[PDB]
Amino acid sequence: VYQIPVLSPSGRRELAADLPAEINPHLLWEVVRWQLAKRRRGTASTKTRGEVAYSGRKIWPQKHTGRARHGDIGAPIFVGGGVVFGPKPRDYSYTLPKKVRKKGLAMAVADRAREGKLLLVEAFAGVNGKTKEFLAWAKEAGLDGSESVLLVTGNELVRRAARNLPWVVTLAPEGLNVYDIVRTERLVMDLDAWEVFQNRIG
Amino acid sequence: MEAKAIARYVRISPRKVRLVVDLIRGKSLEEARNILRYTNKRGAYFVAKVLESAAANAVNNHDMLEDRLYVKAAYVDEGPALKRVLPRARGRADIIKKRTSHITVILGEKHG
Amino acid sequence: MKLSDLRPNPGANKRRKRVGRGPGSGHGKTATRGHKGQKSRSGGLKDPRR
Amino acid sequence: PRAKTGVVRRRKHKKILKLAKGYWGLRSKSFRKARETLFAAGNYAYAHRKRRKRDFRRLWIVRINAACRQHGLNYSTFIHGLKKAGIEVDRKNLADLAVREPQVFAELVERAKAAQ
Amino acid sequence: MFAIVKTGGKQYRVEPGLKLRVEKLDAEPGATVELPVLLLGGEKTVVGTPVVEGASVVAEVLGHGRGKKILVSKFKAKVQYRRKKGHRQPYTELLIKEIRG
RNA sequence: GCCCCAGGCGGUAGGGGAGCGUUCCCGAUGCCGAUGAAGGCCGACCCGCGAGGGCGGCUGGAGGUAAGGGAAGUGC
RNA sequence: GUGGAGCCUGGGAGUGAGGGCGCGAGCGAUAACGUCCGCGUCCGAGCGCGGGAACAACCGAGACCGCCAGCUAAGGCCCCC
RNA sequence: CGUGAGGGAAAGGUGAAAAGAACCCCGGGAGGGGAGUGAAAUAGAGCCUGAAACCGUGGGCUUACAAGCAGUCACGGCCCCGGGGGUUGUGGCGUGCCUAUUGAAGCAUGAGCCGGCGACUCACGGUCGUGGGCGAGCUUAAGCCGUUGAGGCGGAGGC
Repeated sequence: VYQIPVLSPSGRRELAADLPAEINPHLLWEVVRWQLAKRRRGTASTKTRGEVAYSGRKIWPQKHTGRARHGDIGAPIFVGGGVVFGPKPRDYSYTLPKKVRKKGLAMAVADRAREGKLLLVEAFAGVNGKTKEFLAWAKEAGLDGSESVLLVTGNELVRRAARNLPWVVTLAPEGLNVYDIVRTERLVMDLDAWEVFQNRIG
Repeated sequence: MEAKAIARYVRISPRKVRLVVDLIRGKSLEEARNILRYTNKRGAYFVAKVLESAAANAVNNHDMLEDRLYVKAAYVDEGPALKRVLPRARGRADIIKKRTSHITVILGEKHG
Repeated sequence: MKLSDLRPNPGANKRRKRVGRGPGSGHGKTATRGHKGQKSRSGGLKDPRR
Repeated sequence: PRAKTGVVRRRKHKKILKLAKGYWGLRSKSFRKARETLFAAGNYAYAHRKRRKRDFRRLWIVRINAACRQHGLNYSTFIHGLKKAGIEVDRKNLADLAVREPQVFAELVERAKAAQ
Repeated sequence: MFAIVKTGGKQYRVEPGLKLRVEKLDAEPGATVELPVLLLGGEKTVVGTPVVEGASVVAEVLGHGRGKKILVSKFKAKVQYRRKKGHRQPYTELLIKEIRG
């Protein structure tokens, strides 16, 4: 359905290609919320009135002191006292449904693809592990740098030779995710990563 | 021109010395000098030193005619109170505020 | 479609019902708990089901 | 994340206080007393909006009643006349005529007793 | 020559060359309007009954404004009832062009 | 059919809806910023119904951060 | 009889100290700003508005807002007003 | 602080650089004024900014026959900015706020004022609704594999 450009020394081939023809933006929204959620450290800690380092001794008697009634200074109402309902060690991860993750991933790829910002690649004959290699390639490959592009492939000589690029986002094919696909204007993949993509939406 | 001297951090009640300083506001310099010299008030001394000091500043530093000098405007800001404890009856303690005062004198050459 | 275009469906997400934030919210001074009573106290009632 | 009060509380207090400029004593200095006095000033503003109309109507009936009594008839008689006389001019413009147009208002009384 | 007219359920004494705010009329700025004249006050002091028969004033609208923000703020006591409410009553600023007999 | 038609609009407990603002994540290797950020003081100026927002003036001297979403130690 | 009417199905409630007034009763002393009920109303929650001088429930009347417009309600029209 | 076991504080910030103010003057000194350093010194060490409470100092209005929950409406006067802003002399109206109450202006409770902290959450289950996915199917946990912010596998198990 989505005829995909394929750069190579043999010119520009294409693919058909099968993708979800319709984009459901709410779904990609939910999936991105998933990825961002589950990668939170959740290290926000506090100290309740039992966790705080004070004592349990009543500061002054209940009655006849004139002062207002209080228990321990560690209570949440004293400056220095513990916090009520403060954040605790909390896991924000959660299992988003697999059909939803896979489906939404395919829908992101359909977004950048059907919007022309997808570019599979057959090979990286230019790049050989040095950055300027990948630069002169990419400009040679029809790229300026204004398009933050998601580069996906299994060639560590390529990814390693293009990490330092600010406008390039490195990924091996396994790390393909909806979030990074939305982060980038244009998307680029190797045909092998194309295959693992297909198998990942099998 | 206006000269000015300031007794910054004068250990004395501000409210007390304000009564003194409010007695020489708008006076000629000689007048205020004499009035200070014979006013039965502890603050009158500090007002005196600040007064003459302001005269020296008006003469040497700002170079004003000492004859036309008068107290154009003076006042007493309050300073950092020194908190001390007064042991009161039955164990309880008070906290007296040994108040410090800032004195400001401001001199002009009255004309005519 | 970039990230700023990602929005949940209208109503897919929803605010909470924050209480004790004054009279303007209408949920103020009581957190809906009404006036005095065992149910209004912190911790609340016993098992209402039983 | 913690969200301390920061700047919100201070800005709100300064809002209320700028509303409270010109109030006696702490009512223009303390945010609390300022708030309270602003409540009373709000209800007063409302009720006195609803009041001022009745008030000026009272003034209008007063002045009109005087000017009409300078021509023999009283307020109720004049009103009854103009009402019968098929005239719709209201208490405000009647008053302003009686103070400004003794001859025009005089003509109004003319049609007024003319109503009888 | 003045005259009392009516607009927005109100009665205004007016004279030519006068800027007069009224209710928010429906008329483009620069447009002109003839008005119901309650009474012609002047030499031929004719009394509109209830309106002057052939007379009516002409006034080109100067433009629609919004009154100063009246801050209507109700408050009940001991009930947690506070109602702050901005407000700006629109108006039609006018100029008395003339008074047609 | 954004506008017109009719009707309604006191309000506690309470139920519901709709927004404002605070800290922090994405936007952001971005953008604003010494020609001055945040912050403070001031405005009779503009926006909003309001929560508030701009904008302006002075202080301040170095951070701030959009649209659009998310998460709360969120409004005294 | 189209009404912020009705019914059903679900979620969330609060309320479960009421009070005054009228009427019909009990108790009481045919006393109580009393108590206890029924019918109703108002307040509660309408200490928003006019009158009753002042006054929650008595009389009028249900406060979306603005207007330096008009007509009335109870109540008033000798001055305050 | 407590015999003691034990309780338990407050308290950060100049400046890029001390360049930390020589020296003069007043002063017993302190402190101050000059000078000087400095981008800046109301950045001067009691030091980033510096709010409010509070305190005073100058100016504008106003006030000594006068009644008041402090306001609000009108009018007038004055002053200021150029139609507005400040003050209120008069007249009208007007029983603080919160809670708790049938009922509070209440002579019921709380609060001296200001500034800051301060209270409906989280987890895991259930139930209702809802936004989406799939649908007589739905769906994974532990763990495994990967990056080291990348996810996938994992059907055990549950409904």
